[PDB]
Amino acid sequence: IEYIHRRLLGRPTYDRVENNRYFDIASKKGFYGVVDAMLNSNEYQEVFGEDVLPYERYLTPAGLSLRKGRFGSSDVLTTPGGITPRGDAARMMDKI
Amino acid sequence: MQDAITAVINNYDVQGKYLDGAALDKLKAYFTTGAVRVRAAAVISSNATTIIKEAAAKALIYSDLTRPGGNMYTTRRYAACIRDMDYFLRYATYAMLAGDPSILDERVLNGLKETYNSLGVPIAATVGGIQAMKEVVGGLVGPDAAKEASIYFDYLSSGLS
Amino acid sequence: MQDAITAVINNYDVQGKYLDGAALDKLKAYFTTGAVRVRAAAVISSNATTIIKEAAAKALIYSDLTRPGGNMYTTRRYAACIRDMDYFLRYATYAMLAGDPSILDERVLNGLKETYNSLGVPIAATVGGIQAMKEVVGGLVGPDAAKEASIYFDYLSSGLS
Amino acid sequence: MQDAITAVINNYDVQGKYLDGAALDKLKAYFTTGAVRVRAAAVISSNATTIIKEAAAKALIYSDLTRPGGNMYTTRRYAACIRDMDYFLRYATYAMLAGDPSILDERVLNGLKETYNSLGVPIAATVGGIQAMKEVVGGLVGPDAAKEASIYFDYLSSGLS
Amino acid sequence: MQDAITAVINNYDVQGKYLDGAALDKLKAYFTTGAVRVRAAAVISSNATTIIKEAAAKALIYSDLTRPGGNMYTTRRYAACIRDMDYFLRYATYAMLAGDPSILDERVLNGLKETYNSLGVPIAATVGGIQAMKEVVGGLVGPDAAKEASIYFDYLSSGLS
Amino acid sequence: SRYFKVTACIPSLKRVRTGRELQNTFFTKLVPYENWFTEQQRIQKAGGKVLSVKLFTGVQGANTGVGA
Amino acid sequence: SVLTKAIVNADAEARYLSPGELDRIKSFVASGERRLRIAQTLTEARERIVKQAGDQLFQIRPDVVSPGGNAYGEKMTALCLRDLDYYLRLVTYGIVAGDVTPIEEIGIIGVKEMYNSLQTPIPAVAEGVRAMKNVATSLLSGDDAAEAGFYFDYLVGAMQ
Amino acid sequence: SVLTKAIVNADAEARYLSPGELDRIKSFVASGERRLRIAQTLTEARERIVKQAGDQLFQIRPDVVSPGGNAYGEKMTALCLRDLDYYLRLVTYGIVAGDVTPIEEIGIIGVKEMYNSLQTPIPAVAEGVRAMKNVATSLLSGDDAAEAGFYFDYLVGAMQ
Amino acid sequence: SVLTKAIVNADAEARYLSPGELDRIKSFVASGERRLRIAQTLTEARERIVKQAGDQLFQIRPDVVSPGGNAYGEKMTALCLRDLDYYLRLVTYGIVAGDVTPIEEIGIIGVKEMYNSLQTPIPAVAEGVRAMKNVATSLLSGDDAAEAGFYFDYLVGAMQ
Amino acid sequence: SVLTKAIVNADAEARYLSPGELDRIKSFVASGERRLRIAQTLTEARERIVKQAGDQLFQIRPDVVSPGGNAYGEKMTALCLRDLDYYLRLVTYGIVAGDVTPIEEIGIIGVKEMYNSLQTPIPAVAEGVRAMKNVATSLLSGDDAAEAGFYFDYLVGAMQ
Amino acid sequence: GKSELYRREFYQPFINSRVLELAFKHFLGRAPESRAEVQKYFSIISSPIVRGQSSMPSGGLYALIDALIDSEEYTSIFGEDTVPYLRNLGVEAQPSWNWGAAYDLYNYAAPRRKVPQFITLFADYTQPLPNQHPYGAGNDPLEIQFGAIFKNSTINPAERAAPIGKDVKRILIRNGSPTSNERGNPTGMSEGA
Ligand SMILES: *C[C@@H](*)[C@H]1/C(=C/c2[nH]c(/C=C3N=C(/C=C4\NC(=O)C(CC)=C4C)C(C)=C\3CCC(=O)O)c(CCC(=O)O)c2C)NC(=O)[C@@H]1C
Ligand SMILES: *C[C@@H](*)[C@H]1/C(=C/c2[nH]c(/C=C3N=C(/C=C4\NC(=O)C(CC)=C4C)C(C)=C\3CCC(=O)O)c(CCC(=O)O)c2C)NC(=O)[C@@H]1C
Ligand SMILES: *C[C@@H](*)[C@H]1/C(=C/c2[nH]c(/C=C3N=C(/C=C4\NC(=O)C(CC)=C4C)C(C)=C\3CCC(=O)O)c(CCC(=O)O)c2C)NC(=O)[C@@H]1C
Ligand SMILES: *[C@H](C)[C@H]1/C(=C/c2[nH]c(/C=C3N=C(/C=C4\NC(=O)C(CC)=C4C)C(C)=C\3CCC(=O)O)c(CCC(=O)O)c2C)NC(=O)[C@@H]1C
Ligand SMILES: *[C@H](C)[C@H]1/C(=C/c2[nH]c(/C=C3N=C(/C=C4\NC(=O)C(CC)=C4C)C(C)=C\3CCC(=O)O)c(CCC(=O)O)c2C)NC(=O)[C@@H]1C
Ligand SMILES: *[C@H](C)[C@H]1/C(=C/c2[nH]c(/C=C3N=C(/C=C4\NC(=O)C(CC)=C4C)C(C)=C\3CCC(=O)O)c(CCC(=O)O)c2C)NC(=O)[C@@H]1C
Ligand SMILES: *[C@H](C)[C@H]1/C(=C/c2[nH]c(/C=C3N=C(/C=C4\NC(=O)C(CC)=C4C)C(C)=C\3CCC(=O)O)c(CCC(=O)O)c2C)NC(=O)[C@@H]1C
Ligand SMILES: *[C@H](C)[C@H]1/C(=C/c2[nH]c(/C=C3N=C(/C=C4\NC(=O)C(CC)=C4C)C(C)=C\3CCC(=O)O)c(CCC(=O)O)c2C)NC(=O)[C@@H]1C
Ligand SMILES: CCC1=C(C)/C(=C/C2=NC(=C\c3[nH]c(/C=C4\NC(=O)[C@H](C)[C@H]4CC)c(C)c3CCC(=O)O)/C(CCC(=O)O)=C2C)NC1=O
Repeated sequence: IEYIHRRLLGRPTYDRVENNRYFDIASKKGFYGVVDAMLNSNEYQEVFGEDVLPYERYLTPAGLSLRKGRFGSSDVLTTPGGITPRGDAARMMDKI
Repeated sequence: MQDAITAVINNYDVQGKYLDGAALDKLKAYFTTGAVRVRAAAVISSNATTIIKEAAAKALIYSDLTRPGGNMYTTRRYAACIRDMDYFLRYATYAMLAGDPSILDERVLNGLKETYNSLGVPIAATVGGIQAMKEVVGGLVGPDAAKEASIYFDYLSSGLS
Repeated sequence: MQDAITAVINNYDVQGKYLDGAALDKLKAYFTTGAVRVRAAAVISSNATTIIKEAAAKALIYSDLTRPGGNMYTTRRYAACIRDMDYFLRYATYAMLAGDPSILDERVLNGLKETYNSLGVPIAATVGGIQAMKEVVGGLVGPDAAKEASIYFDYLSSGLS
Repeated sequence: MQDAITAVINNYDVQGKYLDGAALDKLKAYFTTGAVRVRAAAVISSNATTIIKEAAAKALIYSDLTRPGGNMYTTRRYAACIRDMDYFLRYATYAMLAGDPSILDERVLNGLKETYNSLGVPIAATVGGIQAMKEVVGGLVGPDAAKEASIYFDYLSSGLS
Repeated sequence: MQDAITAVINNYDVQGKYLDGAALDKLKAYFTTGAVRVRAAAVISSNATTIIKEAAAKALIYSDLTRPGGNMYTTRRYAACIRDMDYFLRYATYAMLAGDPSILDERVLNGLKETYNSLGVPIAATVGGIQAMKEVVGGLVGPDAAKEASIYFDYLSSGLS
Repeated sequence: SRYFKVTACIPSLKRVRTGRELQNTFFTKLVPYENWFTEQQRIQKAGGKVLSVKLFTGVQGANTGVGA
Repeated sequence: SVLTKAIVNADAEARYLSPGELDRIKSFVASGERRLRIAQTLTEARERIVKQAGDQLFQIRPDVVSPGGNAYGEKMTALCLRDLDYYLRLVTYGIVAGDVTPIEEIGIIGVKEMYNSLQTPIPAVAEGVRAMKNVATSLLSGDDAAEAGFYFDYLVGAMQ
Repeated sequence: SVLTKAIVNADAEARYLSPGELDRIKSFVASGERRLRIAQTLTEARERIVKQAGDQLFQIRPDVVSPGGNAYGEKMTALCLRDLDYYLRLVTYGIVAGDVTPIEEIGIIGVKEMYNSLQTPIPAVAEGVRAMKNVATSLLSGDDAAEAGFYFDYLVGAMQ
Repeated sequence: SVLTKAIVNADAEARYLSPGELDRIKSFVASGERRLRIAQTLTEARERIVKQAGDQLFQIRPDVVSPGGNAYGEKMTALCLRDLDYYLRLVTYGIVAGDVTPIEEIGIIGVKEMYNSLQTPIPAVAEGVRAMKNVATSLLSGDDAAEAGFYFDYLVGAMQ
Repeated sequence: SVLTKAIVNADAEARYLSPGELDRIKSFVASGERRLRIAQTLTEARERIVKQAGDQLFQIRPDVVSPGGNAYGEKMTALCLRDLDYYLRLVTYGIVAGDVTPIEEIGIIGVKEMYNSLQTPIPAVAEGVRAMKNVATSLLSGDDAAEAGFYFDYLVGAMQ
Repeated sequence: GKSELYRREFYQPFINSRVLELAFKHFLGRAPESRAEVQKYFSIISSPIVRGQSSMPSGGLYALIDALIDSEEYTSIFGEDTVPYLRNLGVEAQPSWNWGAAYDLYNYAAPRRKVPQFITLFADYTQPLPNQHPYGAGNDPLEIQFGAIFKNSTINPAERAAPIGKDVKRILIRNGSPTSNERGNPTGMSEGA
């Protein structure tokens, strides 16, 4: 159910309520009950309409750290008002 | 999510008891402070944007955050950061109205730490912004709801840090 | 764990095959660069503390990580972070010497991601520190073993993220 | 484990501020309520065993828990009670001596539901037993010190259920 | 993803600097080799199926892989292995055209090692097949873009191994 | 297994779409019998008008042979 | 409660509570003492209400206490009476809360599946609830009777 | 850039690049020296452009630099000129990249929210960008002037 | 705190709080007002104490503020003064807690590793803490001066 | 204040406090809590209110900040903002006192002579007070906004 | 313990934080019971030299095994003659704050788990809910193009649970412009692309 949700709608599940609504349909109608219930949601019509193909909309941070994240973060956390000597040597070298 | 009244009802139902004197006193304890909470919530809703503006001015902008190399650099990241500030303010208002940080635990802090670590957001800077918003809100609301407002901002800050 | 020679040996023993010409080329290719690895390992072992200090100064400190609410706030957390950096440097040196990341998989990466997720450690900042250590080590050891050193630091970073 | 004194310091340390008026008010309130806690701790002690016996008679015994099939049907199941209890006393006497939930969440009420689910042990029954001791300790301790003991007992019962 | 031009633009945008002599030199260095990359991409696209055929013939088939007990046994697994080989070739072409391996990092290598470990796919055999396509592509494209195409195949092989 | 030949016109009032919504506003399409209810209710709640409906697949009074 | 329902809609729209919602909360907290009074009265008179509702349901349909009935026997009927007590407690909770979230989450969702599994007549349970409706409204003033009976009718509707 | 757009489209389609995409890549790589020359010209003339943009901006909308104005005071005008310099930098980035992707990621998405929070006249900033466009086009040949004016016009239109 | 050190000590033996521990907890709650007053007095004069202590430290050990010194430069000196302020804050925390439990976990465990990594003179930091102790004891009565100074000597001994 | 206006009025007849005056003194002491809270809320936001009121005033009456204007120049503008802060302080004093007696003696009697001597536009100052009223009522609930604005309208009427 | 046979078997294949949890079950007949205990024993293992008194044959496994064997608890229960034995439910008073974790360690499939469990559990007790599936953490598949991986929880147990409840709404990252997350912008899927 969780994998089919990502394929049919561009996001993983949000809530235990959202998971249970499809679970209690899968226990009564099976695979066709789950897929039909997913494709007949108000969210599908609101987002994808009737001409647009479904597309990936949201990512979990675990997945987002897989696509990016290799070689880490090069930005260095900057923080406001901190005391930092970074760049002073380069500025002095340019002034010289 | 759960509030004072629903919390009392649930913590009596799971033990299968009826509403006794202790739960009754708890519920009138919530009821007596109803007007102060709603007045503070109305004030916060009316002054939402000004609070975020002043908190950002005091804690975030005019620093290395908004310069290149800072996380708050670029219009996209600036808009996202002020959106996050609005998130924290609105959920603090909901928690103050309901008299319970359960909404903060369920819908704010769950996985927020790992999400911020994945995105590279400065958590210390976020906590500083939350405290600036708390100071401004305590200024606006007054002593009547200043403490009740401050406890949920402090809960958010302690959860994040 | 396994090095290049033992890796070839197991790769042939699983097939039940006497080691052939191709295995001979693989072994010769490792044997050709034996001395450079030893020299690089000696240099890294001699300059262990300086590499960690320079990498920390370049990538970690003077940030919000070291300010209150940061992850490496307090002396205990600072010591723990530099201890983790020393762990990474030592196991990178072992991987350079063995010519195989099997020791990195066995003794570093298995479960470290989940431990960091539970503890709230910023994995992105940790990988940035590892990359800074990689730059410093590549500077120290010279072109001869700089690439060979860099491949295992990249392995550690990719495994962590 | 934390008390009020340690809790305020820990909360004010992550944000790096000196102890201001609000912190000094919280610490002052605890210091002013520091004698009734000590007296009621000694009152809970000494009369501990009679408290447990009265609570057991009031809630546990005279029910299905003693008939064949119950989880207190024989002795040694009865003996695991008085034990099981004496905790929920002991602890929360610690709580109303270093007043903060903290200890009650870290030592007693943490995985207790899992252990009870794996061992049988009716949780509703063991929560009714807690409320019985709440009543008996409120009776024995006094008018004003009946509260905050009621607070910690209610926290224990609510957390368990 | 990023190409050389967007990589330089981002590297200067993070510093908030206008494009200077060094950045312009890097951009000119990319623009000089523009047509060679396009010709190599056209040649690879035209010879896509043949490249996979010789690579499989020289590296995979006629071995224990295609026999019973081999991972590449059965028509399903054979089609899967050739599809993966095609994916590697196509993304190598994309990376060669863009002059930057960020698309390889973001769209192929992410979790590929853990996926192959979970499925039992031999990473050593996959690396051998990738190198076989590297030799075939280097033969087809000629000296002009052989090394440029080869560096990205080496990137994929090192990322897997 | 029955279907429906449906012609409908859906006007989007408050969106104002910049590019080519003939194919989205007015359209005719085939829909299965088991989804015609949801499709009709989708059209109604958006202010659309259902111009025409045709059976196109089944028989009027089939007790059997109509299984999904 | 009304607080939870207002907060849920505000969170769904990503906006602070409207002035109308704040006025609704103010009115609800104003009506709190009346709601507590009705709940206290029903709690004090619950046992007689349960017994009379049971008698009314049984003489409306005596078949449930028949040999082929679900509630045949002393311990079989004690369970039905305990269930009626359960829904009376739930409607008291709903009265104090101000809207039907606790009743919905405790006693109507999945009730169809549970009663189908137990083979108990759901329409008979609904009539038994309506008997509790009559007995409870007999012990309250007119507007209090309307207030409690609105929740009772909610339970009656939610049953079927 | 154009390469990123073409490769993204091909990858999303799961296909090799079309010959039309290859032709546009060839055209982009051919025009590279001219684009670099235009970027060099703008970068070398960056300071005069910003100063003149400030002068015509303050002439056209004097209320902006006025006591109840967002940029009254010497440092508030310094920040306004700094923003103008930022947008000129992004325009040079867009010219070098051959499209509007860098401008969109760095300085357009969320600009409405940021400037609404800061309480600054977005139409005033648009007029400043147009003044920068005029000053820049007065320093270029006709083809290069049109090429830079396309990106300046997109910036003005997007700030709307 | 003393409450932490007393309650957990009587929890490792599975007994209630000892009658020997239904004492000095009592002395702590009795002296809580004095401890709070001393902590507030130190907090009010935090900037003067830090400034004068840094002055005395830089006179006593001028090598650190020399070109070959760890704290050479205006911002390196700012960091040194920030560390001194941190240790003053930890001392106030210890004073209010009544035990050196919080300052130990916050700023002592691992301090040797941190300062060795940063290449800072630990004896110089200890002398700075001593100067802070002298300046703080200059602002307090004799009993309170001894009470704060005892924690100051704890910090000096621990950084050793 | 109300107490001064009531006691001295029942002292000019040589009688005790009137039974009609052992009232609205009563409502004054009852509403003193709300008055103190409103005064504190205005006091916390004194700088923002003054800044925004000055901004609105300088837009609506730009002639004062022109070369021929009384408040032309950075320090003459600082003096105008200082006067606005003075009047906000007087308004808070009036709110706490419950009567405009203190504000009347402090900043209204002779204000015409003072501003005529200094050659300042009294209508401009009145408009500045109106802008301060708008900014203040933007930060308060309806009842408290009306209460503060009633004193603000007193200032506007008196400066006339 | 310090022999080569134990080093090759229970020190090579595992992480240091897992070697601590296995050594606790091997030389003490119980699991680690507190977060402070794990810090102490990990800081004992991790450093090249700790030394106690005088000599320095105290590196990793050797230092940890000495610290475990010389502990007050060991020489009070299994003192000097008794082979250590499992102090499970029958033998001693069982702690309840790590019941499920400890009874997984006591099983003979304990060495088959490489992901550390006790340091993760003691860290989870003092932090907010991790963001994962509302069910177990192995329920969310790998986010690749067409994988559907779903780690097995039998091939290599790394089971991780968390009390999620029913109203906990997950936090998802927006694959696009940040200001269209649909949680602070109710109409975000309809604005541009
Ligand atoms: C650059 C340092 C970053 C950082 C680190 C940090 N780590 C911890 C705690 C632990 N780190 C480990 C690590 C390992 N165990 C292993 O077996 C290996 C490989 C062999 C590693 C790398 C463990 C197990 C712990 C937990 C035990 C402990 O607390 O000592 C901490 C402390 C967190 C806390 O206070 O709870 C930190 C801060 N933090 C950063 O910000 C840096 C980027
Ligand atoms: C008016 C009574 C009708 C009736 C009832 C009946 N009930 C049972 C058994 C159970 N009923 C419940 C009910 C609830 N659990 C809940 O949590 C709630 C809401 C809070 C309800 C209403 C349950 C759990 C049981 C199981 C037994 C138990 O819990 O002890 C039975 C027994 C079934 C049997 O056939 O053995 C009956 C008969 N029967 C009638 O005829 C009445 C209309
Ligand atoms: C009197 C000043 C002495 C001195 C100090 C000095 N410190 C640094 C850098 C740092 N100091 C700290 C300190 C702490 N972090 C904590 O969590 C605590 C406990 C509360 C302390 C005390 C840290 C983290 C740093 C790193 C930088 C940062 O804060 O981000 C330096 C800078 C050295 C350098 O090479 O950069 C100095 C000089 N130096 C002296 O000579 C004095 C004795
Ligand atoms: C008594 C009112 C109820 C009851 C209880 C019962 N408990 C057990 C067994 C155990 N209870 C515990 C409890 C704890 N360990 C802790 O560390 C803490 C907090 C500090 C608690 C609360 C544990 C761990 C056990 C198992 C080991 C042991 O016995 O010490 C039993 C025995 C079950 C059996 O026979 O196996 C019982 C009966 N039973 C009732 O009927 C009451 C509702
Ligand atoms: C071929 C040279 C080798 C080989 C491969 C093999 N792979 C699978 C199955 C999968 N391969 C993938 C691959 C990818 N997903 C991605 O997102 C990317 C990059 C964009 C890649 C490369 C995945 C996800 C699967 C699993 C799903 C699927 O089967 O489609 C198999 C099939 C295994 C099986 O039958 O279960 C095989 C055989 N096998 C060899 O022997 C070669 C060394
Ligand atoms: C303007 C000169 C005249 C006019 C027009 C008018 N049109 C609509 C609504 C629509 N127009 C379209 C057009 C298209 N959809 C497509 O797919 C394309 C391809 C490019 C076109 C040309 C359609 C289908 C609609 C309906 C949906 C929508 O609104 O987008 C309206 C509004 C009608 C309404 O209120 O529903 C109007 C007013 N009106 C005049 O007076 C002019 C003569
Ligand atoms: C100038 C022509 C107009 C103007 C501008 C103005 N801007 C600010 C303050 C800021 N502007 C920015 C801008 C950006 N951040 C980014 O990342 C980008 C994309 C490259 C931009 C454009 C920011 C972040 C700020 C905040 C302060 C800071 O930079 O740290 C001000 C100051 C407003 C204030 O209240 O202080 C002004 C005046 N004002 C005008 O009237 C002109 C039309
Ligand atoms: C602002 C003061 C700080 C800051 C923040 C920042 N956040 C993001 C992106 C996101 N923030 C969230 C947050 C939440 N989603 C939720 O549901 C909740 C609970 C109410 C929160 C707190 C998320 C999910 C994202 C990513 C997805 C999205 O955009 O919706 C950014 C943008 C990062 C980027 O550029 O990709 C920023 C900048 N940055 C600072 O510097 C401040 C300290
Ligand atoms: C099979 C071994 C065994 C026994 C016998 C046992 C007994 C037992 N007797 C109990 C109580 C009780 N038992 C008695 C009385 C008596 N008890 C006697 O053996 C006498 C015949 C009689 C007195 C003459 C009373 C009065 C109580 C209530 C508790 C109380 O005395 O306060 C209880 C406490 C729970 C309850 O109230 O039922 C237990 C567990 N459990 C065991 O495992």
